[PDB]
Amino acid sequence: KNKCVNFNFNGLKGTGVLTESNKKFLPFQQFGRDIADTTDAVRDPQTL
Amino acid sequence: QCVNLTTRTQLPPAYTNSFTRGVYYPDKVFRSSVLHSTQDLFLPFFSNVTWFHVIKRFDNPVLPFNDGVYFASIEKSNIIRGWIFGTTLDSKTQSLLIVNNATNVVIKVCEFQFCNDPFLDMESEFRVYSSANNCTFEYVSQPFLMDLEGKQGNFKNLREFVFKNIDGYFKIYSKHTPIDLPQGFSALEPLVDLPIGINITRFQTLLALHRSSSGWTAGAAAYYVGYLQPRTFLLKYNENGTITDAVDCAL
Repeated sequence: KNKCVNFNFNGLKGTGVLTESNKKFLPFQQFGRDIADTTDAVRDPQTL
Repeated sequence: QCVNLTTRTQLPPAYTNSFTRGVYYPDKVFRSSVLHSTQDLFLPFFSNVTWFHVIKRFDNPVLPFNDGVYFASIEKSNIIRGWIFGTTLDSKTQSLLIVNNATNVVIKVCEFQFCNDPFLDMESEFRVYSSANNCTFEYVSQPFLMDLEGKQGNFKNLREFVFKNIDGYFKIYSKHTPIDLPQGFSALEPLVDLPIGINITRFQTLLALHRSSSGWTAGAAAYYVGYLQPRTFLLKYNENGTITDAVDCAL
């Protein structure tokens, strides 16, 4: 947490930092996107 | 089995209208405070849905699948136990059956023998099916507890299901909220996705009976079956990620 690093999450790639999400999300949700076709939220499959 | 009872008769297709309802999440993608435009099979705004009722008679026509399935039901004691999903409606092909005993929902694809209007008491099979063979597919859902006994007062159960088949994938969109002409706007959530991959051209319904062959007396319930149509909606998302408003593109 709180470091700019490379991401590999389930085949998807990105670069950024990890902060705690306070928004209420679906329990069946794998990921979510932004205003473009770009990411914000990922799910860690081992520990949720 | 082959003997038609009192509740099997020819009745006319009375209809009703719907305005707000029929809006589901097209995907699991979270979008916040934006208007998303997507194209999927949707229930159209200002449409005609076919109204069904049961009081000495029961409505079970054989309805084709290919215009889509929209289900909504306003009930007390949860009369509808599931559906029959098939093509030629015999043992020559595969058929899907949903059995809800209000413990664990049994979902199987197997070769069954079908009647015109199958009955349920506990459960009775057959009339639903007499015998079965040649299936490797079994599915076990999550256990729960519901009340099948009768209740009083206001109508406490609203079950809204959207059933569709896209590229051999069967999806169940489930929403339950407390509530002949309903109102209110809601957003449906997905539940069970099974990649079965069968051709379903027609569908039927199921009925649970009670007794204080023909001595089993049906209860009082109402539901309606809608159709879908490739359209475009605009979905209004809040900060919590729910749909508070839906605007059709062309109506």
